[PDB]
Amino acid sequence: SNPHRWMMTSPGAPMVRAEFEIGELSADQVVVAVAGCGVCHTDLGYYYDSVRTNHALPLALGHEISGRVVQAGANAAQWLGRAVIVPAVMPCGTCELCTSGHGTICRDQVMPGNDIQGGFASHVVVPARGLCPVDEARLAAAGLQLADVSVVADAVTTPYQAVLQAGVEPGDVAVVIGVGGVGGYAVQIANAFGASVVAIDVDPAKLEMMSKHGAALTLNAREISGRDLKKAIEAHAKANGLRLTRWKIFECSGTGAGQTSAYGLLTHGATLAVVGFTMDKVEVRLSNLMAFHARALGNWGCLPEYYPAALDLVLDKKIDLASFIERHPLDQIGEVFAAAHAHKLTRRAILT
Amino acid sequence: SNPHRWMMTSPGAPMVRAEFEIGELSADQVVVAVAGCGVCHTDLGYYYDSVRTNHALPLALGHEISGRVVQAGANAAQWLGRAVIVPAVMPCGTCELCTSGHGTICRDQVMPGNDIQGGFASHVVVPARGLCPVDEARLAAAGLQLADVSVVADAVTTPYQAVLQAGVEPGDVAVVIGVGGVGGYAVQIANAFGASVVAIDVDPAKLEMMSKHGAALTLNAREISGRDLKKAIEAHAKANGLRLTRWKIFECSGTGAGQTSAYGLLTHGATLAVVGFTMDKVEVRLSNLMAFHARALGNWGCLPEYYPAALDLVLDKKIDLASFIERHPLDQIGEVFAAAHAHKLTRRAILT
Ligand SMILES: NC(=O)c1ccc[n+]([C@@H]2O[C@H](COP(=O)([O-])OP(=O)(O)OC[C@H]3O[C@@H](n4cnc5c(N)ncnc54)[C@H](O)[C@@H]3O)[C@@H](O)[C@H]2O)c1
Ligand SMILES: NC(=O)c1ccc[n+]([C@@H]2O[C@H](COP(=O)([O-])OP(=O)(O)OC[C@H]3O[C@@H](n4cnc5c(N)ncnc54)[C@H](O)[C@@H]3O)[C@@H](O)[C@H]2O)c1
Ligand SMILES: [Zn+2]
Ligand SMILES: [Zn+2]
Ligand SMILES: [Zn+2]
Ligand SMILES: [Zn+2]
Repeated sequence: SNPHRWMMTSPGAPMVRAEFEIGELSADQVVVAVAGCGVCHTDLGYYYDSVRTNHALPLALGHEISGRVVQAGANAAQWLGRAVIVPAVMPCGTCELCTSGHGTICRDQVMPGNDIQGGFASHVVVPARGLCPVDEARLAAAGLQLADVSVVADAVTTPYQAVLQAGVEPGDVAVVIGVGGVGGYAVQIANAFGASVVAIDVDPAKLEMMSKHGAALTLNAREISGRDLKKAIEAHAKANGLRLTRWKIFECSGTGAGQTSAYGLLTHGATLAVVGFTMDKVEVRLSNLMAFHARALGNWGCLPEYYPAALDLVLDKKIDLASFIERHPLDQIGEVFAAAHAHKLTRRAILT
Repeated sequence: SNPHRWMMTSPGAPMVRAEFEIGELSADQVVVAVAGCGVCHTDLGYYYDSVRTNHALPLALGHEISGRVVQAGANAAQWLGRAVIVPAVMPCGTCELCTSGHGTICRDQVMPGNDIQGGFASHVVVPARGLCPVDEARLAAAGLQLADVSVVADAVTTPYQAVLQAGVEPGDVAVVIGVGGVGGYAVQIANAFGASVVAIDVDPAKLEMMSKHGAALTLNAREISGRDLKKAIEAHAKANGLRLTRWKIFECSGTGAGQTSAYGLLTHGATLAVVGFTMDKVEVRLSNLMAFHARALGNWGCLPEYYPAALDLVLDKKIDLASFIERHPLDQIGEVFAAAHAHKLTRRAILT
């Protein structure tokens, strides 16, 4: 009957169950009663690789949040009782960058489980700006609980922004390199947008898995090299009457190998969507961009305003969550983090 | 009294004066009586560096053509007597690529002085599709001869496409790296679009020159290093109340050094316009594109449909040709090529 969180006090140290009181809410704030919260490589980063959080410790992690607004500041009453997905990163909505369509670079953006207390908790206080309403009627009809669509935040929306930006359209070849986590939904969403998707990875189990979920062709990056990789996608395109131009290539590995591979796949009018982050440098013919009249598009998370469309893909069964999602009790946060670090998990963990 | 061309028979061999007959014209064809034709590094490439032309030798080079329609096929009568700029490269206008706004990668694009006989000639036969009409009243009022606007093709239009694509708008910092040829017009057009333009080069004469023609700041890349170069543009932006985000960086050097420098200048929301071509590979943190939500845009020449706007910049004196342009008699084609190879020219050569 008291709200509680599971907080990181220190990298590698045990998570601490800490009860708390919700205070006065500012005018634009709401309390969401967490249904579920996803476990991300970003979260494992903070905890196992000592990546600095913006908020000082102790801090409840978790940015992949669904739940219900149970409490609201003065200008947020309209949200009470509505089931929501919380945006993983929330722009101001009011500054010249936000208002000119550059929300992804708001100097005042807030990420639960980094900037503020996160969603590994019964309850989490968040701004009401960009909350994504969930139709529970449609949720039920898709055979899903509110906790399941928690991972729509970041895991679905991030690749959704990448694909929208890239302008995937029917007849396209799409290539996604690294087809775990973000990448897997990159394949599913590219496919929903009309592309014939080539999936590339080092793990033949994720390749096998994506065969059933929108990957019309799969290639192991350990087996097939650069020169052959181009020929094999050219082959796929020719054999299926698909575009030899305007390839939509999503780099979702976050490794220099992946980036080098993806850049090598550029052709006339191609879009390379850079989604994965590495500090590794890469050797590339930058001028190929001019030679092919191609573009490389970075993507920093996703504007909230696209969350409802990403959700509609799930609700209208145009993609699958359920096969990539496993609910766990929040009190297992310790065992789950350990399991996910040791790559012993195949589905994305949701804590309840 | 016979039409003639100056043809490349063989790389490095003398140019040959060859007279010719214009036959019956197909329905969409016109003869333009050349007023002037620009001499480009592309032309020096074909002649001095043995770059393959698509049309077999012997071939009249020259793709930077202005002149007058003196003769027209049956469906092109309306063009007779009209002063024109010939597009350096003419897409089909009928293919899925041309019809979906990807004309720059049409596979059936025709370039005078490469695919067909060029403009180092009294006369050149070209399609009527994409011809840019020249207002002679406005031409006169800008203090220009028809021969002067020959270099609007490629030299102006190429950077014009790069700037339009990059979405330069008032409040922007623009950086152009390599401020000769294409680069110089990149500075002039960025500036006309409302940016405060930083010019970067290794030649202090072109820097001095661009100070007078839209470069609000100049930096010698031999004197100022990478780290300091960023600080100095940050300084320019802070001191002038300019955007510290969404920088429009145009790489116009066609050298790995320039590319490495330009990529290093990326910031939140930045556009890197890749205009220069080198075969050199470069080492870059590709993920900076995701971290800054930035984009790299290649540019292969320019859609004809934008030639009128490029010309309007010249006619309305919003940019300067005259200070960068020198007419020569076509019969000097030999002496001029030699002079331009030996870097002995400061203005762009037009042959008459
Ligand atoms: N752009 C954003 O806003 C954003 C948000 C979340 C994730 N990311 C980044 O995306 C990257 C991956 O995200 P994730 O959580 O899905 O990771 P993940 O570990 O779940 O998936 C990465 C996949 O890449 C595969 N892989 C590794 N090396 C490869 C190679 N050379 N070729 C092909 N596949 C290869 C792995 O086997 C794995 O399936 C990270 O760098 C992460 O930080 C960025
Ligand atoms: N994208 C297209 O469609 C298109 C069309 C025309 C030209 N180009 C390319 O544009 C490039 C330049 O053509 P141009 O006629 O303008 O060449 P240019 O020789 O007239 O100009 C190049 C400029 O780069 C400067 N420079 C050289 N090294 C530099 C460095 N490290 N840092 C900064 N500046 C440096 C030079 O001093 C010079 O001013 C070439 O690579 C050419 O092939 C492409
Ligand atoms: Zn996440
Ligand atoms: Zn904002
Ligand atoms: Zn040219
Ligand atoms: Zn065409």
